[PDB]
Amino acid sequence: QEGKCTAKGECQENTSGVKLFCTSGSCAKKEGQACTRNGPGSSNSASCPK
Repeated sequence: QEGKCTAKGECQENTSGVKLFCTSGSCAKKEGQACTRNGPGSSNSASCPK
């Protein structure tokens, strides 16, 4: 549950440590927003709070 963003522009998950893309939120340098994961393995999508 929940993931934080990095300097490259992607948000990572704290359980496994995998990097993913986000729709309707923006992952461009944050490091402490709490972005949630949707569709692991096949999709790699996330919803961030704006």
